[PDB]
Amino acid sequence: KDYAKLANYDESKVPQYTLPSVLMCHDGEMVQTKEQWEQKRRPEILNLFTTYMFGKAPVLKHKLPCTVSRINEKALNGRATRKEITIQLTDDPQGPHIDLQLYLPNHVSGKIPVFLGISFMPNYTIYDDPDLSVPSFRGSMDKSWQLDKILEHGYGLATFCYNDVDPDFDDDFQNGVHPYYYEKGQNFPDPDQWGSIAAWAWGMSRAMDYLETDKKVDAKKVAVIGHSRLGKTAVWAGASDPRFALVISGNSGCCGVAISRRCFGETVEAMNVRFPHWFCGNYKQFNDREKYLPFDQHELVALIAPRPIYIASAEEDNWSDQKGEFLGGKGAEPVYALYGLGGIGCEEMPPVDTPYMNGPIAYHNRKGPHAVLPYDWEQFLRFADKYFK
Amino acid sequence: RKDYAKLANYDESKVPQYTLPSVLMCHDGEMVQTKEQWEQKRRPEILNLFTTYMFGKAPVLKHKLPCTVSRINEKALNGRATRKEITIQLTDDPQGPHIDLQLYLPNHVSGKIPVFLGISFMPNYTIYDDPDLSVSFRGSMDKSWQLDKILEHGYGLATFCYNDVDPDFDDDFQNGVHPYYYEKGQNFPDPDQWGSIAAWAWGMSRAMDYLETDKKVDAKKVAVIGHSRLGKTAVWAGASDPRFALVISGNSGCCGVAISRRCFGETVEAMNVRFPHWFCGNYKQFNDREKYLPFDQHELVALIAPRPIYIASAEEDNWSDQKGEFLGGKGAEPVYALYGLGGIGCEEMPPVDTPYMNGPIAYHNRKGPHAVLPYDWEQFLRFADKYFKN
Ligand SMILES: O=C(O)[C@H]1O[C@H](O)[C@H](O)[C@@H](O)[C@@H]1O
Ligand SMILES: O=C(O)[C@H]1O[C@H](O)[C@H](O)[C@@H](O)[C@@H]1O
Ligand SMILES: [Cl-]
Ligand SMILES: [Cl-]
Ligand SMILES: [Cl-]
Ligand SMILES: [Cl-]
Ligand SMILES: [Cl-]
Ligand SMILES: [Cl-]
Ligand SMILES: [Cl-]
Repeated sequence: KDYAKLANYDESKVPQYTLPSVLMCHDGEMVQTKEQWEQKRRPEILNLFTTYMFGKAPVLKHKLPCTVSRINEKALNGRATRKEITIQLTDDPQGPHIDLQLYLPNHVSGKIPVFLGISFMPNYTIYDDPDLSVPSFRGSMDKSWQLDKILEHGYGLATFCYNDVDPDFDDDFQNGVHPYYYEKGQNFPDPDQWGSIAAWAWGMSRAMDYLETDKKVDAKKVAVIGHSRLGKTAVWAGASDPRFALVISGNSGCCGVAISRRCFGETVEAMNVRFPHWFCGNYKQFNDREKYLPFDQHELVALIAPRPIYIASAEEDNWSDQKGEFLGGKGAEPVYALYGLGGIGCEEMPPVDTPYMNGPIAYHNRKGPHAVLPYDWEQFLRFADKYFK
Repeated sequence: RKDYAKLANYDESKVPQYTLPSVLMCHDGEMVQTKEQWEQKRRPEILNLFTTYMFGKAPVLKHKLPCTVSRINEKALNGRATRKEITIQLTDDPQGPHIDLQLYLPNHVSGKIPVFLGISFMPNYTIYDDPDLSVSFRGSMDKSWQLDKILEHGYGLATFCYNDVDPDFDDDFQNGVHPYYYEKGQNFPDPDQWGSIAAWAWGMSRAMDYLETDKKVDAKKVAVIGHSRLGKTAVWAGASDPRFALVISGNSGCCGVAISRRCFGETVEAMNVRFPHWFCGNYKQFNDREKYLPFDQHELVALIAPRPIYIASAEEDNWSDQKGEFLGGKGAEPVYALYGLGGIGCEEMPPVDTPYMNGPIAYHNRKGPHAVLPYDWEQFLRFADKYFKN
């Protein structure tokens, strides 16, 4: 079945919908204080997303082993320190691990704020760093990481390849991390248990377990960032792991920050049928049934509150539903207001190349294609400066 | 809306290879060898799976609902029967939905009386051509209920129309009992809460709550029976309410007793797309994903063990998957064995008009159309006699 021919790109044809009320508890009590949000409502909304969309991840009692496998304090011609960190994902030392690559700027005062990116490609793609070689070449993804801009801001960048945690293909979860956490008599995750995206976002929490033990890293200023499917991951990492200080959604779109009820471009059915491994088994009940979601994506952004989040759209990325991305941001504003924080700063989706970033929810829709571009990183750094300086 | 009946496989050679989820294997890998392990560990796991992922949780009451005996005719059918109408209030609202239960008990019978509790497609007047009732038309469904045959066996019949509990149409659960059991911040069942079949089945449990207070009824000898969507319902009533002594599945088929993984005739997707109100939210995840079901329908029959179940198929009803219905029964035999009970008594699906009812699981596949006919009732009463008499 082709989902591209079924996509609506006509704003006039978007159906009627009502967002589920972010401030009304299941039992009817209206949240009017941050105390009511923190102690009652937020727990209900986290449980819905964990059970019905992303799936439960293993809850570890103790950290998994990490070893620093190589440091170069003089990387990039002395400008940076590069560390390679191996992060076990199981209590078997021959089981899957993350190869974490961390760049810290040399000669800045104070602990270093770090962007924890998750990447489509191996760590050697992040920068033409001559101390690395490639057995899809060295520095190939420089453009979507902008290491030089990050260093110039006094910030670090830690990345790993998501294929370390779970290969991005539908194999009935017999590769990657999943089979290590099955019970005896279990060949498959329960309907409420992690798919690929929850595994990747859990990966980012194992990366954070390392980063908070790093002397030069400010563990209170670790941002999470990803593009597209790794944008959906970064928002879930941010929502599920409140240690992260700032969330960057790069074109996260459908089942990221975009309102599902709009059914614009990609839909829940297009997503779950083309990528059956991404979300938990339970999520497949919402195929063609966005009406019956017990949440929408504005409540996922609400889980970030009061921490900042940057929503980035691309003007050509109609599949992502740029307007629905903005509206996922807008729908979270009532929760930020509990903390006496303002909103995006406008009522209508703003024009192209016009960032709003003076509130705790930042948004821009930029010219050109589905990507992370230098222009995006310009805006993310400017936003991050407001919190990290 | 795709015409699924056009697209369905009814060719036995094209049934996919599949493995049935093991009924005896607990989630943690422990195998059941004893009835004690079944009752204490495994049965509860399976019941929770079906309640969470297929039918949905129903309200649990702290007290029996209000009811009144509205009418009593101790001289019904020219003195052959006592007829009572019992109005059962399903909610806190007395202007809300009620079960209007009709109970026929044979006169001239001494003991407490065994009772078939049926759920019907149509109102009480359709059950029998009873001359003291008024308007399809009076006794239009007589052939599906055979009250004369039930009374002849010294058994009684209790029925109510399923529309009484929840209307059978997709109105987003804003009518029937559903909206009365919403929290103040809720406009729709949670994904793990009852759809229509679980409400209908809960309706039968409220009927049983009245029946057990009626001094003429033998509360230990109440059979549940339904046909097609009400067969699905009767099997769930029997699995979820252990008070029922005997379960009759009339052509219950897909998401009834038939094996889902055969993907033969009706499929999970055809079911949930055409009848989105029937099963809970969660069950929609299994649309075209039968291999990912954490169970199959042999485990639902297993929830009746050790109590008897009659599985009835029709020769023309290929939509229901008659061999799948046979194999659901076959698949539960390992659980009945823990109780030292036989199986159906044949290994492969028997030919038409060939009943097997010497085990705790009975089966026939009768000639003719999707229905309940006098033939079926003849077999059902012969089976009931084995348990309700000596
Ligand atoms: O990860 C990506 O690049 C994108 O892949 C597909 O286009 C998918 O439908 C999108 O949801 C996703 O954002
Ligand atoms: O209730 C009935 O008569 C039947 O109606 C339809 O055929 C439905 O698809 C069947 O599953 C059901 O058993
Ligand atoms: Cl809606
Ligand atoms: Cl888990
Ligand atoms: Cl490991
Ligand atoms: Cl799944
Ligand atoms: Cl009927
Ligand atoms: Cl009648
Ligand atoms: Cl026996």
